[PDB]
Amino acid sequence: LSNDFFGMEDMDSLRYEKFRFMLKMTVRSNKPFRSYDDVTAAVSQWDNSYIGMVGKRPFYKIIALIGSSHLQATPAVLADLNQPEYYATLTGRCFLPHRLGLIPPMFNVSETFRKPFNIGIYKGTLDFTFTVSDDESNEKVPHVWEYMNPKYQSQIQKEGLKFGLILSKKATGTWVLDQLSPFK
Repeated sequence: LSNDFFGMEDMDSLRYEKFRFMLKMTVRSNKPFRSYDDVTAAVSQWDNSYIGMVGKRPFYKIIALIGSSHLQATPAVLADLNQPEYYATLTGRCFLPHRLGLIPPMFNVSETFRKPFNIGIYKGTLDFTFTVSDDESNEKVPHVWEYMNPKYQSQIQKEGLKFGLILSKKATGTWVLDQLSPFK
């Protein structure tokens, strides 16, 4: 029931970077996550080690955060309460406001990350496929934050820090990726 556990709804200077993305994210855990901050802790472990495209890493972190908010438990947890699995898929186009400087062009090639996670009470695996590329079309786009599940939109700044994202909203009108943490 959505009341006790996360993801059970289904069961029941400054630059703007314009990009498009696709994500497919699977999380497999030993026990069902009780809350969204348990989920983000697990998901955030995806790049504890990283050999993907250097220039894409910030965008991957961002869409991993966004995508996490959409994770939903599959029936795996009803077959076996001890084999919880969660899935999310999302595609979009948007602006990322950031202070990271010039971003080299990004091409339409996917990268897959398959990694363990261990956050104490919870442990398991992550299987993420991300695609991020420049969006050259003339269609108008939202800010990336508009793709966050509204249920969890209020938790953006705090949960972002788990991903190494230092986000602020001081007099800009929108969340800005001010910097990436050297510690994560």
